[PDB]
Amino acid sequence: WSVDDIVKGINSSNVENQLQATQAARKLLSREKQPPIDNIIRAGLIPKFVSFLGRTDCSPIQFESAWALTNIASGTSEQTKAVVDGGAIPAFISLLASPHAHISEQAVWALGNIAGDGSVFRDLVIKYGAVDPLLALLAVPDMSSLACGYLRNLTWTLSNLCRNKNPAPPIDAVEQILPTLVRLLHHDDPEVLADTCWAISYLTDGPNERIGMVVKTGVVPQLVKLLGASELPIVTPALRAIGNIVTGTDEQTQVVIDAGALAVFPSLLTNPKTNIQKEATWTMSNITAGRQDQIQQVVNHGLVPFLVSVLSKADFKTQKEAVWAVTNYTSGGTVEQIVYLVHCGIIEPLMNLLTAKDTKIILVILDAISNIFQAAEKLGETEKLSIMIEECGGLDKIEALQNHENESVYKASLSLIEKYFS
Amino acid sequence: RRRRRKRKREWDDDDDPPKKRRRLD
Repeated sequence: WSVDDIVKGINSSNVENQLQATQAARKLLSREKQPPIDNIIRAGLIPKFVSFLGRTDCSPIQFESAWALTNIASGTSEQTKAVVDGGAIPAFISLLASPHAHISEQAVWALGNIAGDGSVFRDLVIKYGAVDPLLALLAVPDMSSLACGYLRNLTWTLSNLCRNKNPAPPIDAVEQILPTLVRLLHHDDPEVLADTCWAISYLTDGPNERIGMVVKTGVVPQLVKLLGASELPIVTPALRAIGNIVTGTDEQTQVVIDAGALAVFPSLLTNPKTNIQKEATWTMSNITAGRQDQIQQVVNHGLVPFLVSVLSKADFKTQKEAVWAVTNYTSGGTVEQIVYLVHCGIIEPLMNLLTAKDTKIILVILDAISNIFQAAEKLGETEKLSIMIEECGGLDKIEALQNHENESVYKASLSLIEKYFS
Repeated sequence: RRRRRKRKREWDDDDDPPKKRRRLD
């Protein structure tokens, strides 16, 4: 078929010719080669597809037009906008209640593609009342009766409904969707668990009120369980949601610490995947930025040596998160805890990073060493620390920063040299 | 010494799910 032929057929009076033309359009759109979505949009065929979506009499045309509109909305934002402007969102929401599962799930697919474009189309889909039907589909007493493919499609559409920011997902949709996500987190299918963890991650990435909403449901233990799964597609979003949660209040970080999350961090910090390592080190950093008892929990789990090792022998992107962990640890820790950090061998690997080209990280490192010097002052072992720093090559590297890398670093490095090394 | 603030994340897209999907055959 050609675009002109399908245009003539879709506008024909025969319902059979209309169905044939819609089939040809769907086949052009589902043909793996670069679809001609732009041409089909310029043909004025989207309104005809939207009208077909309402033909309860003809299930084939409903399915074919929904498929074609799904494939059209899977492209650029302009094409998704063409679908949305054609009034496709209400039509798909109406189809959600279709007696045919294939059309209902094709509508779920299309609504997912639309809500994935951005936050505006997501808020529109929520505005036209798609949340409750979509969630009704999953509510079936036995979620196993709902085929794993259909359940995955529904979970993915819901994840897109919890995705994106500015504006953040509306409260009316989140208060509806969270319990279903709690239910789905207890399924045995990996592809559903990954999407559910990703949705929770989206929801926990923002104000502490949303983190508190997610926490008050009691799912943090199940997220910690998934944290130690063998499947990296599931571990990535779970580690990520936990890292987001630990960016909130001390009660929330204590919810995470109580769920036994720290027990998994020896494996995450020693993980081959560099992104897992970096995100776990960032989580450790935000945990060492908490109460003294939380830092003591980090120490009790024996994670300080692991941090020393990621600071000493890792990539720079993870070494920076290790530096942040060290700085927060020294900023909020007891004198005993800082003595422990030093006795674990943090001085040399921390100062061996002053040779980098990041003014920010250099200033943070210098703040850390200043905190350690303050602890020494409280202990009466300032000169011992000066000697140790000098012998580890520390004084040399702090002096090298007097080359006005930045006036900030110059004055910071000058302050230390005069206070303790002059 | 005073406790430091918690650093909110920086979003990454290393293995994010697909924002849009296409049905094919």
